[PDB]
Amino acid sequence: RKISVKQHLKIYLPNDLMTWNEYDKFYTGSFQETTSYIKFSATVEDCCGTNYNMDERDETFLNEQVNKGSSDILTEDEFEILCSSFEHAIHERQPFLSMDPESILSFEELKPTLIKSDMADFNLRNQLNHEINSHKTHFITQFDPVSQMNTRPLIQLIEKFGSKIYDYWRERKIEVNGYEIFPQLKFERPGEKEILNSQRLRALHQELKNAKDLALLVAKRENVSLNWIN
Amino acid sequence: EQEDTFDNLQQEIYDKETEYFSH
Amino acid sequence: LRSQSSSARAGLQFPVGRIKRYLKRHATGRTRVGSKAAIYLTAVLEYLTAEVLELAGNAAKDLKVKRITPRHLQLAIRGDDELDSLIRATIASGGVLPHINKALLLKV
Amino acid sequence: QSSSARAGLQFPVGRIKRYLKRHATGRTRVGSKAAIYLTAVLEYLTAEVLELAGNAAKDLKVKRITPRHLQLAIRGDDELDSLIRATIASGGVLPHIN
Amino acid sequence: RKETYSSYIYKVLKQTHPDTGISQKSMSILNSFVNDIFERIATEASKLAAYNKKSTISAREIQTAVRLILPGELAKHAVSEGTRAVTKYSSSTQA
Amino acid sequence: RKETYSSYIYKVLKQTHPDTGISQKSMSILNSFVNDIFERIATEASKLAAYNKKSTISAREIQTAVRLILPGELAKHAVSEGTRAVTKYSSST
Amino acid sequence: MDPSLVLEQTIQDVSNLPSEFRYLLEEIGSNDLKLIEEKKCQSLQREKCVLANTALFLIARHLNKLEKNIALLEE
Amino acid sequence: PHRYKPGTVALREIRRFQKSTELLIRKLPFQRLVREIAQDFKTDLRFQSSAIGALQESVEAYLVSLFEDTNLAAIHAKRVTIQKKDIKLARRLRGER
Amino acid sequence: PHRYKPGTVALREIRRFQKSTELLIRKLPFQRLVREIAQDFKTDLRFQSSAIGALQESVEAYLVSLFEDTNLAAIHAKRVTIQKKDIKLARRLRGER
Amino acid sequence: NLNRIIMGKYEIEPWYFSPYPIELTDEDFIYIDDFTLQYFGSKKQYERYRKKCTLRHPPGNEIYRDDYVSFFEIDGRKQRTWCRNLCLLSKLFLDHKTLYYDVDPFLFYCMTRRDELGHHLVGYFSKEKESADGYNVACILTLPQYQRMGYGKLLIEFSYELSKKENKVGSPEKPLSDLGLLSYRAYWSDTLITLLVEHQKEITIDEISSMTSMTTTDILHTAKTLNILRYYKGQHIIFLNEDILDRYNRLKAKKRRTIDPNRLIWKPPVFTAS
Amino acid sequence: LRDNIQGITKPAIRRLARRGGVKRISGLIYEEVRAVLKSFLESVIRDSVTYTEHAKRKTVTSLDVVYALKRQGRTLYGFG
Amino acid sequence: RDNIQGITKPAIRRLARRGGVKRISGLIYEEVRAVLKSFLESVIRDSVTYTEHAKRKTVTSLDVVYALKRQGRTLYGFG
DNA sequence: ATCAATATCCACCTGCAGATTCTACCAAAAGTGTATTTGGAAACTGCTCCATCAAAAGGCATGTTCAGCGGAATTCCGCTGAACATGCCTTTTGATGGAGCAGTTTCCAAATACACTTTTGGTAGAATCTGCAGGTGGATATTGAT
DNA sequence: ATCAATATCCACCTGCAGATTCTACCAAAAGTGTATTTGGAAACTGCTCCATCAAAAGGCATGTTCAGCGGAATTCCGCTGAACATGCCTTTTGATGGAGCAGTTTCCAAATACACTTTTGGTAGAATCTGCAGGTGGATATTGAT
Repeated sequence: RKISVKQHLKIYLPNDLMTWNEYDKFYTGSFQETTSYIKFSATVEDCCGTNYNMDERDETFLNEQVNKGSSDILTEDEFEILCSSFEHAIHERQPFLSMDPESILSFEELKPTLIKSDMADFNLRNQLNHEINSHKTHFITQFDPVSQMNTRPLIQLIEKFGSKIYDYWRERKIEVNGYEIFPQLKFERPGEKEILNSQRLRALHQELKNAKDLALLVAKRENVSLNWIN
Repeated sequence: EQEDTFDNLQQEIYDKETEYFSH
Repeated sequence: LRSQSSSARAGLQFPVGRIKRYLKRHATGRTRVGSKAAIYLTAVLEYLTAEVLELAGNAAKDLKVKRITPRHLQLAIRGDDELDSLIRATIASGGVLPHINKALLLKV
Repeated sequence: QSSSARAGLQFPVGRIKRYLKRHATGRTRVGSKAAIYLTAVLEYLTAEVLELAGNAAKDLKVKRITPRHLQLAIRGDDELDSLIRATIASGGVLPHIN
Repeated sequence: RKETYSSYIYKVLKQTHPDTGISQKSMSILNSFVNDIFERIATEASKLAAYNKKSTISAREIQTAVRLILPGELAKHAVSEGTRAVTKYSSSTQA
Repeated sequence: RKETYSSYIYKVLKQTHPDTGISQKSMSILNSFVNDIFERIATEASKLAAYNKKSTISAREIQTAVRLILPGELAKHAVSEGTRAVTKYSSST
Repeated sequence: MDPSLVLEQTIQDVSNLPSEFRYLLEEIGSNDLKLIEEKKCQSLQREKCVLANTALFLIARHLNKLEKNIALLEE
Repeated sequence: PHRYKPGTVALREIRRFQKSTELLIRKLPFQRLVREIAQDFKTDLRFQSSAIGALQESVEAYLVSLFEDTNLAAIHAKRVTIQKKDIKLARRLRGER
Repeated sequence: PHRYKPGTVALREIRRFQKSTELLIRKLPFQRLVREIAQDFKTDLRFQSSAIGALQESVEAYLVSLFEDTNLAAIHAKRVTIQKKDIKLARRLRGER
Repeated sequence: NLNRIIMGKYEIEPWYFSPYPIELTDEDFIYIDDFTLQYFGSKKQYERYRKKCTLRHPPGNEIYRDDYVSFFEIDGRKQRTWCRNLCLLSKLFLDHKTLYYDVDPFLFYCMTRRDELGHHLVGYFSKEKESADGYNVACILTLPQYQRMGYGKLLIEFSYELSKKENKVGSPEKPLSDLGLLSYRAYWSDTLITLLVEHQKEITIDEISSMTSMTTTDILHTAKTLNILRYYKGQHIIFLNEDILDRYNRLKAKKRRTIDPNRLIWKPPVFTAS
Repeated sequence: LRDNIQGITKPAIRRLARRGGVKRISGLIYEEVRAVLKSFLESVIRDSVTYTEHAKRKTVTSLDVVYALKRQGRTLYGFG
Repeated sequence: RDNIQGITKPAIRRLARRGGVKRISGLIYEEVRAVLKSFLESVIRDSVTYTEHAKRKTVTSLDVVYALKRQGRTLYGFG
């Protein structure tokens, strides 16, 4: 017995002898398609953004227990926006909270820090929104859903009611020992389940800000069109 | 007054598009 | 079955001591292994079993139960790896393999 | 005194006798059959050696590079067949135009 | 007075295919085949043991002989069956 | 320990036109030259005396091996010089 | 840390930044031709100014780390 | 008084002489030629019958090898004719001198 | 600029490389080539530099022999240039196996 | 098996066991999405995430969009989180992979079905930046969310024109699982019959392995499963067996949805880091 | 691990062919002369690595190349 | 005596007809006799040397199959 | 037929590494004579096997004719040598660094070598059995006349 | 196109060479048993020589370009081979008369093996000499456009 090799021939003919139902209020909206196929280059954390949600356990003290006679309309969006802000904001100025959430630090020395915060430069737009002068509106993306033409920003609730948001935030970090309430993953380690600069690339700044000053007047070549309508 | 900004920027595209994107 | 063998302990059909003596008569050096020339017994057994397996491949071309020389070339020339291990050899009364070069035939 | 000059050559009879002993398979050879043999390689070396006095009047190269060995070992056309097994190391080719 | 391999070829053929004949022209073909390939692989093993500075031809030099002198795939078949038979020769037990 | 035919080749060169000089890469290729022709006539002589059913690797088998190992005219003056050398050796006892 | 790798990450995200630059401005110019024959009455200019407002956002997010490599290596 | 296409029964003798395997060159002229080339080395070279048959077989093998060689050379020349120089290049590149 | 007849500096460089004894293929890419053709037969094994020169010399000799006999086939086929059918005729007629 | 995976419309108790519950040995359900497929055992984190939905195509470039499906290419270094999210999805369905590093180096090719509601990423296979085995398929999975339709075969149709443009031959790895064991041999066989119903002249084993780019150690072993390889008639003979006579007719009278080798917006990428 | 395409060595095929006696080249022979080169290389390299494998040595000598080319039918000459 | 012209035209026609050629030239006969006679002297010389070294005044099959082996055109079946 | 820039030959010349021609030494094998086997030289015959002469038949010699096939012209155009100008991997060239060689020493499998002995594979040949090469009748494959 | 016209293939009597086998006898070995020296596994240990490593200089690699010319093609023009048919020289296939191949003996010249002495062929130390690579500056081939 052997295995065949190259060069050989071919002789064909000559004579040898459970469809789920409650999905309708989850996935809404339509989505167009273009004759050019999609090209995309962004991350999925920027497609979600505010990386915390608060469950049924603590919305029931915020939605129907705060709003008895609360003068400011304290809605559930900033109940998720502002709470997720200092979930972040405590951790970049204290990265060692894990072994002791009995070391839950106080706002009375956090009180200038998170007010001037720029959360991994979260407000990267408003200084450049100066150049497009779209402060009549705000900045809207396709990376932003249809529920943010009515939202309200951060600082003018922290001294108002944001003194009473980190209060309930603390006590369920000690039962989970200093992590997110639906905890992060098995992230601790991949363990168990359960002179060349000098000559050519010295113009790499110049390579791409040719488009950045291009970007606003090609955003103004349509911002001559949404003031055309007014 | 909605269009007196439309009548000067449109050449800054071509003055820039023939600056780097047309060598 | 028995305590005596003819060095049949290789699954072989060849003589061990005969090609032991025939390796001994090339005698450039001085010493040849006796217990491990058996790999050379079954070396000759390997490519000779394959050469005669090829003869049963073409004994049934023509319902011909013996084996002859011109269609022993026909098997040795159509196995490619046995071709160049025999390409220096000319099988006597062998004929040639039929290959009309295709650029000659123009259907005329 | 030595056996090398007693057959009238320069190659050693006694060394190359031992070489054939280590290259043997019939176990036995006369010392006299080295004498025909030692001058065969003497003849076959000297025949190549004296014909690389090839062009040495018009280039006067009193040494020889290895193409000086090659660029007449092919012109000695009977010796082309006996060295057709060989590829001369850094030898070049003969000047020839089709 | 002469020694040949012809009955060994014959018993190889009849143990492969029990009813097939051989013309003695082809018997001389195969005998010349095995004798020549013997001489080739024996002079290869002899010169390899010569310039490798050893004094005994053993299984490793005849294994590298069957490797070097055969083309590839049937050389692999040959070294496999060769190791098979040379470990079946070493298996010397009571039964 | 080393082994080479090199000084033998030097006295070959002085036996012919002596004023010249071998380069030590051409000396290596002359060494491989005489080594290769030694190998060829040695294996042919051993094979000839092998299948002609003798034991003594004799002189006339070297004569016939050198008559069939070389091309014609250099073979005939080579065999002439070789017989002259073996006669001038055998003539002295 | 080194110039051989700071050109690395900035050239494969701007290997496909000219993908979207050859994709995203072309689709903004795909539907605006209907607004010449608009002569959807109040909302179809709203969508195209959103997904070209993203045309200057995704190119903007590379920039915040882009200039600090120029400074923190040459210091 | 009828004949087929002139030039296509060459295919017929192609097929019928490749299907067969007998020796082609006739034995008595080949014996005379091998004795003619034997006489001018040494007189009275007695011969063996199977020896001269082996000579015939080796002759047939060498000549048919050179013939498929010059076939391939001439058909490389974009030409169905084999000439002198087809055999010349076949021999010169085959390795003979 | 002054430029010769197209064809004659080819003759000049033919003459220069007929006189030349230079090693033609550069040492470093051919050395990395023999590295990368040896490592699939056996993982990392050391090379001696003279062995690299030996492979170099053998490959250059075989390539120039193949170019000489494909030139002879090319002038046989009534052309002054070479193409794939020339090198294929050269390889088949030389008998690589 | 742990707390049946409800997603989209199809509910799945999984085929395999537990790469997932380090903090989840407590719940009764797990919710999965389509584009992010962000794992959400709780409900309130999941329905608020659908009011945080922005992504309506998986994060990469497209290379196909036929009448029925579309194909992507999403690299594991440029997406950290999302590529490891669907590492969870197949490992609940196929246990013959490794979590042994939090998987960076390789490229995902993943496939959905077009809906105006949105695409739904309905199968993938990984692809590493190296050729040791040839590696043209690393870890394929049609998923039982939507399994019962033969477009999971079309992933193997999609598998080989990758190897056509990349010009290096390849085969998937050695841990073959049973759902792919039947699937791999059906495409190896039915491509062999296509280049023999064409090509009226002789065929070498090099240019079956170059015209279709199945490796020779596979394509000879799949010719012997077809029993199309018999010797003893003057060569190794190809020899029509009369089940061919309906089987070229099977894809010419009962034609299938296929791919094309020309509609590929893809260049083989050049790599600096390793 | 240099398993990369440096089988694209160099168009000094128009230097080796000029060492040959050939005039103009007409292109496209570069790929198949590299194919001839690769076949020749692996044919010699297999024999050399069998020699150094039988030697129980992890280097090849010049002697191994000379011996491999000696069996091959084309003997490199005056190198060892 | 002179009998290299004995190897006739239909014999060499058939011998080229096995080789697969089609169009025999009218004067290829002379050089095919020449290459025939050349191969004949190249085999008859070493046959004579083997039968002359063996002291044997007849030429067997074995010495010419040995001489044919050494030239490189070995024959199987007759030795 | 002619200009004229491009590149060659040759004498004279400067460096420098390569050859060579020693002595020390040195030691490892070649040459000397002895003694025993032993195979080669040679003389002898036994007898196959190789030389050579007479009938049928068959392929071979030589026409005559027909004609596709070399082979030469002319043309047109893809493609290919020759160049500019620029990068880029190569070529040194230290220069260091580490890791398989090649030893010396080393204590055991193992092939060799002797005598013995019992099959055993060579061959002779005869039986007898027949597979196959040789001849015959006939379906039919492939292709020429008009 | 539709038959003619062979000639390919196929199925089938038949007359032997021709495997072939089985006995059968047997000269020549193969497997065994057991002393017996030695080649070899390999183990440790310098250290040579390769493997990277890198830094500047720099000849050559490689597009991009053009001009023109040498290769694929069509047509035709003349002829050298293929192909019957008639004749036939030569061979194939059959028969008898002598030499050297093979084999078996004898004896002596030559080769193996050994213990010896002494020079040869080798470094390496390298001093020493100097011929070749490469340089360079006048007369001398040598080709494209006019």
